[PDB]
Amino acid sequence: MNRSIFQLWKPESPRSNVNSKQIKTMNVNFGPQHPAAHGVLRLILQLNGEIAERFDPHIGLLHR
Amino acid sequence: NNNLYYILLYIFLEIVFFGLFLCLYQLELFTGFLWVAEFAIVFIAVVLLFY
Amino acid sequence: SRVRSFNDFKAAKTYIDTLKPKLACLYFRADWNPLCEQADKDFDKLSDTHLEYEFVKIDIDKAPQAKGYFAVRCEPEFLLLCLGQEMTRQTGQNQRNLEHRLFKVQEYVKGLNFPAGMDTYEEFHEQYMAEHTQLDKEINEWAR
Amino acid sequence: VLSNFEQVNLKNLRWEQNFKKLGLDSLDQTALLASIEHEFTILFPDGVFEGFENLEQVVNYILKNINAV
Amino acid sequence: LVSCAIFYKFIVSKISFKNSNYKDNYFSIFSKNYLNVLFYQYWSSFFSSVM
Amino acid sequence: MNHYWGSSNTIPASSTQNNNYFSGGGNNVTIRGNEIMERLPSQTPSQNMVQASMKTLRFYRKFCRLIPFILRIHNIGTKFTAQQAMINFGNYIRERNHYRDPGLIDHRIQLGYELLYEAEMHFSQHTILMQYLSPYNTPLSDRGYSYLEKVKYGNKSKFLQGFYKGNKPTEF
Amino acid sequence: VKGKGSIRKGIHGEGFGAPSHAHDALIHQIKQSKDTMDYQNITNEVAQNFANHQNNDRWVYERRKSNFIAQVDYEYFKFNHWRTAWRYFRNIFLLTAGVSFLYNME
Amino acid sequence: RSTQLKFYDGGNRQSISGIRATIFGATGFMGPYIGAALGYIGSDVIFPHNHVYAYDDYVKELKLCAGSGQSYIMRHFNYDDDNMYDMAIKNSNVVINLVGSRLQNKNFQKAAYANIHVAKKIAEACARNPNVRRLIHFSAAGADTKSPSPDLHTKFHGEEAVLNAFPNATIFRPCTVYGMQDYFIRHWIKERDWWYHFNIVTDDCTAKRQPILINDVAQCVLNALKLQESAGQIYELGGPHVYSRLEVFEMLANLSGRPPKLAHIPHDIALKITQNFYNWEFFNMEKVIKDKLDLIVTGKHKTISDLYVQPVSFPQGAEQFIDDVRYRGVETHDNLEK
Amino acid sequence: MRVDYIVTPINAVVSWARQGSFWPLTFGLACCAVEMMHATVSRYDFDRFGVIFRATPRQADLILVAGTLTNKMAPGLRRLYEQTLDPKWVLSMGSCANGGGYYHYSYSVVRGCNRIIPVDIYVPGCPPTAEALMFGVLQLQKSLYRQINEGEKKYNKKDLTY
Amino acid sequence: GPLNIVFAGVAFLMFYENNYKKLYLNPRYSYTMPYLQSAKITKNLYEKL
Amino acid sequence: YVGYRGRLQYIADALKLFIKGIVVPEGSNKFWFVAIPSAAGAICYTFWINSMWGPSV
Amino acid sequence: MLTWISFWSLIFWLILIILVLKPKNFISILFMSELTWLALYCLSLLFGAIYCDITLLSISFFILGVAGLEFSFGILIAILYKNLNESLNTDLNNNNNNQNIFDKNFKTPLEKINWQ
Ligand SMILES: CCCCCCCCCCCCCCCCCC(=O)OC[C@H](COP(=O)([O-])OCC[N+](C)(C)C)OC(=O)CCCCCCCCCCCCCCCCC
Ligand SMILES: NC(=O)C1=CN([C@@H]2O[C@H](COP(=O)(O)OP(=O)(O)OC[C@H]3O[C@@H](n4cnc5c(N)ncnc54)[C@H](OP(=O)(O)O)[C@@H]3O)[C@@H](O)[C@H]2O)C=CC1
Ligand code: SF4
Ligand SMILES: [Zn+2]
Repeated sequence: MNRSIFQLWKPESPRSNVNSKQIKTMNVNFGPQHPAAHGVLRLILQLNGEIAERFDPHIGLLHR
Repeated sequence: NNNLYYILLYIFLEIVFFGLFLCLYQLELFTGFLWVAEFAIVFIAVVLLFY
Repeated sequence: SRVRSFNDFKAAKTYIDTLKPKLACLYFRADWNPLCEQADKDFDKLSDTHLEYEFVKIDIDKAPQAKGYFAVRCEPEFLLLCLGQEMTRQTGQNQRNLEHRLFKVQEYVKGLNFPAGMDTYEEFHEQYMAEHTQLDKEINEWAR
Repeated sequence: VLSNFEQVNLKNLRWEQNFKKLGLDSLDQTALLASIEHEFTILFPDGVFEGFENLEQVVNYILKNINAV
Repeated sequence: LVSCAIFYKFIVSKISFKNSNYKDNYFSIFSKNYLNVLFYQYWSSFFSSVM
Repeated sequence: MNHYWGSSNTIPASSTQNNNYFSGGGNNVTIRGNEIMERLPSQTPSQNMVQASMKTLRFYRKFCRLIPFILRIHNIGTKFTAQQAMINFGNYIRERNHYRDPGLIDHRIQLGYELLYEAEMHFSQHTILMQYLSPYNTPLSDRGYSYLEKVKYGNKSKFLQGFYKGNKPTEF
Repeated sequence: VKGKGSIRKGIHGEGFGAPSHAHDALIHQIKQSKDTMDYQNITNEVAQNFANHQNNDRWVYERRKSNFIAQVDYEYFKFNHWRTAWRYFRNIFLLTAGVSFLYNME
Repeated sequence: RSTQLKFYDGGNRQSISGIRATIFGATGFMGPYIGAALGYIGSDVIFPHNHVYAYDDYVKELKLCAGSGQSYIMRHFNYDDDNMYDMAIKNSNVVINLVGSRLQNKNFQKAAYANIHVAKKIAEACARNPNVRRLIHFSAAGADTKSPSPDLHTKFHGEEAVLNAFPNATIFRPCTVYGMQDYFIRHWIKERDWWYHFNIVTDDCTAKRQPILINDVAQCVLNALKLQESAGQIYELGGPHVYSRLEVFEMLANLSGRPPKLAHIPHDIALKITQNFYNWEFFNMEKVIKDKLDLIVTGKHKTISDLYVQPVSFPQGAEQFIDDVRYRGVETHDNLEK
Repeated sequence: MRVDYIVTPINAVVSWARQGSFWPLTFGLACCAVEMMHATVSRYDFDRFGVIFRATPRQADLILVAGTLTNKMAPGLRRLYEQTLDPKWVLSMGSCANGGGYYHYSYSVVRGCNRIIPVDIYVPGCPPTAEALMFGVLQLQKSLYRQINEGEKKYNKKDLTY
Repeated sequence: GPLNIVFAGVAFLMFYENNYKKLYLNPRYSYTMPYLQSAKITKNLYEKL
Repeated sequence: YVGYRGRLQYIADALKLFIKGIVVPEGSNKFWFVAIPSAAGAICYTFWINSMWGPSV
Repeated sequence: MLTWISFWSLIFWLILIILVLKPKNFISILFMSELTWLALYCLSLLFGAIYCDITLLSISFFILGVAGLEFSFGILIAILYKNLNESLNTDLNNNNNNQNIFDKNFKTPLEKINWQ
């Protein structure tokens, strides 16, 4: 069991191309008509290889 | 043709025709092996394009 | 030579395609630009000065289709063509720059060599459509 | 670009006048500068954007630019 | 076999160094020497092997 | 800059390059960013009217820079041009000119940035967000208009026009 | 400064780079403002990045596209290019296979 | 008889305009738009229909033209019993007839039934009821007693019959109407998508058209209702400019970027094949016959300017309906983000 | 006339099939959604009547609005209705969907889902029991079975339709 | 046209010549032409079909 | 309840799937959108040749 | 219509020519190299059958192995192209003007050249 910590996380540095996002992130709507989203959850999800990085939960679709 | 996907498809068809020649010339066994190997490779190639 | 004025796109295109000029200068004008008044005089002076070009003026207001056919963006426009192929294009009103462009195109064309049977006149869109079926056609067959 | 702003007369327009004397307030100045900026496909730095007083300075800046298309 | 060993040797060359240049932080500098070495060795090996 | 507007939040030009070789680049001003916005911090408080006016001008500049992208992605370019949309939103801002409380202006600028971000990320509907870009006294360009009430009530004042046309249903 | 190379600490300030090195404004903004951006300020670097990005698509911007001119194609359904192929094929077949076959049959 | 109709147009869906309307033939293209124009200011709308498939969206969405308690859909309409006509317009002070021969139809007897018989029944029922103020009958611009198209001939006869039965009826003759679900732009798109390489033309494309947007016909109807001097008049509705069919093809090609290709088939073969074979929406005699006829404002009657409507230009009004079918060629990197 | 000889029988086979496999869209808002999920489990088996839930609108035959509809959700509901494959039917379940319901006087609630999309049938309760939901679904199934041939055509002297 | 007629003639003669030489001037011991050769049961190694 | 005691459920499902009307979204390649399912069906209707039911059957 | 020996020799050399001809995209060259190895595979099998030699079938499977290892190296090298600031189209990695490319245009990263 050796160290694999560098393979685990990737920081960002100013004006560093290799440390930046070298890919177009998958911005998906975890929207209301989703089996796992219950009824009204519209979660803006940023995926990079099916890894959740950024969340933007839009609520109020059942605010009455 | 310069589209990578079409290049890959045409090379896949070329592999099929190579296997067809081997079948016609009566080296059937080597048609069965070649295809599967290269088929896997072609599959991986497609994934590479997706990246 | 002398300016040939046109208000109909089809008539002007038929005239140009029948003439098949080696060197042509097209002046597209519209009435929204106040500077078009001086451009007419500049075009007339340069037309009487130069004899190797054919000077054709097109009124965009009376022939809107012509604009779409010639990719005109900002009037006044001076389009310089060699054998129907776009040599260069100038937007704005300036006589010195127009004369410089005419002289440059003339000298470069006079320094050119064409193999026999491959120096015929061609229509404008013919250059765009040739590259369209080479690039745009295949791209549209993959995305759509 | 200035044709869209119909409060400006292009007939005898002299380019050294301030934007206000052409009939444009601050919001119209910002809209016109952004329209020219989109037209030439460039960006104006913050100091350059807020330092413009007439169309002559804009013309000179665009003349000195090599990325303008 | 020996060409693969030589490719392995070329791969494990040191890329980044600890030096006294402190002006290059927060800026991206592209070297491209590693890629050229790998590319040319790879394709020369391919051509020689097929012939 | 760890922000949605940061200079490193641009979409890469290719899968192996942020820009061409020998350099970097990206467009983050006239189009949306690469990563999604995850937080929008408060505007720094403005102590006087000058700072509030500067905030308003900068918000308007960002909106004007983002107009063509919004018009393209929302398919509303035929109803009005980019300049017309800028002029209509400028009319909105002009109708909000009488404001004199800097904190209220900071709040309004926050709300404006939020609504602009909603528009540029397809959160809102085009028929809903067009209410801020629509003309005040002019018909939309994508359809015809009726000038019946202009011909009949030609020189009549506003009072007479509002008197001939009632303010309530007449059956009840 | 311990564990900071040649970076020196002055009065009222720790220092962020080696002596006689240029101070970076973007890093100053990063340090002073952790995540606060009042507006998208367009500095020289941002404008340069925009120009660099837009220079990749200069050819598309400068492309002069001509509008189409509609026509009624009266000869589309004749398929003339397939008749030329048929003529070529039958000429080749008659001049190579036909003569030899007839002579050999006789 | 009284042609006066007082109503309040300054309301919304839940207001009371004062108009109680019956609309015939609303299971086509005009129907939803005319019904929405009437019921969006608070009117009561009734839709008599006899539609082959009741679950089709052509019937259900008619319920959306007004709110609950304002829109009613009368099903299983006989179109042959006088009692049903009387029941349909019993409490209506406005009647609109959009019934007409359908494009798929090629039978002369069915064309007369749609254009003459039903219109005559509606006008006769309107005459009997003393509470009907305005009746608007929809016809065609190229309607003529010697037209080779049975639709136009029967529409002229229907104009005569309606004006005879109810001399206070208003006749509308649109030139050709385009929209989201139309037979002009949608048919062009679908024919190009099916015939991937071309659009089929059976003539020289020299026939003239004057397209008008659907949103302008509804405004024309509202203006005619507001104008009391239009009671017994005939109006021809068209766009600002007149184009030939070739020009329309070219304009549609340039607006979307699709390169045009018009494959030509001689007229007589097309006529014979459409005569002797089954006809549906995209293959029928009506397209072949009408493609040689001019459907424009002739100037014999009043025009759209007499209704104080300014129609939008065809290039400007048709652009938004072809946004999805735009040609995807060489584009900038910023165009990848949508 | 002769075409009917083939069309009239086949119509039944077309209806029966679509009556035997009526797949609603997996979409639930608020607590009529919980009641609907109760109506799906073994006590009241929709799978008995060939009713199984599909998650995407492209494979759905029935849209079942089963909860409160806010002004934030109306464009989404309109898009979901438009993106379903024809033919399609819409069921409105509960008070919040049939009308405003317990929030009819609110500032952010659509006063009935029929202001946005057409509705084929309404189920009144709050919540309507699984009994009532099954009743409404069975009624809709019978109606759509009968809806292909309601006697619109007239019979000529040979007892043949048009 | 005349050349089309000539091509059709040559093709028909080729087709008929091939069929004639397959049917006759050829031993018939294996089943190659159906419905023209016998489909009986053969007890010897060499029986003509 | 589809048929008697649910004896025709698969027939009803197949017939309904036939009846449903397919639509191809814009932004997709229509040729590929229709061609991949055809190839998939042609491939899946070949597995039955790679089957064995008794020796050399 | 051509003998198999001459056909396959010509096919191998034509594959090499086409590999050289096509634009220098690393993935395209990888695919064409795989095709070249497969052509060698077929030629070796054909001569093994003609000359009744069992070593050439061994050449076929050894070609399979060598091509597999080479393809793995190529995949890794392309992913390495990702991390370095390089384009998979090598013709875009230099400033040498090329007439074969429609839209080759590179300029210095400066907003302006002259100030006074
Ligand atoms: C291209 C993406 C990557 C491909 C990686 C390798 C894929 C290997 C094969 C997987 C299955 C999918 C391919 C088959 C369906 C698509 C056909 C195709 O690619 O055509 C492209 C080719 C070319 O594509 P094109 O016509 O769009 O291209 C025009 C030319 N350019 C490239 C310039 C734009 O299509 C044609 O030539 C016309 C259509 C012919 C389709 C004939 C087969 C249809 C399907 C029948 C069933 C499948 C075969 C039999 C069953 C299987 C064997 C038992
Ligand atoms: N849209 C256009 O381009 C123009 C249209 N017009 C005319 O305007 C009118 C309305 O237009 P539009 O909606 O587009 O036309 P449609 O053809 O789409 O609709 C025709 C309507 O009439 C009904 N109908 C047809 N035949 C009969 C019949 N025999 N008995 C009873 N009802 C019948 C149809 O119902 P169903 O078939 O379901 O029974 C439908 O409601 C029509 O008369 C049309 O000819 C005139 C000029 C231009
Ligand atoms: S009608 Fe009532 S019980 Fe039903 S979802 Fe609405 S709030 Fe819940
Ligand atoms: Zn008559």
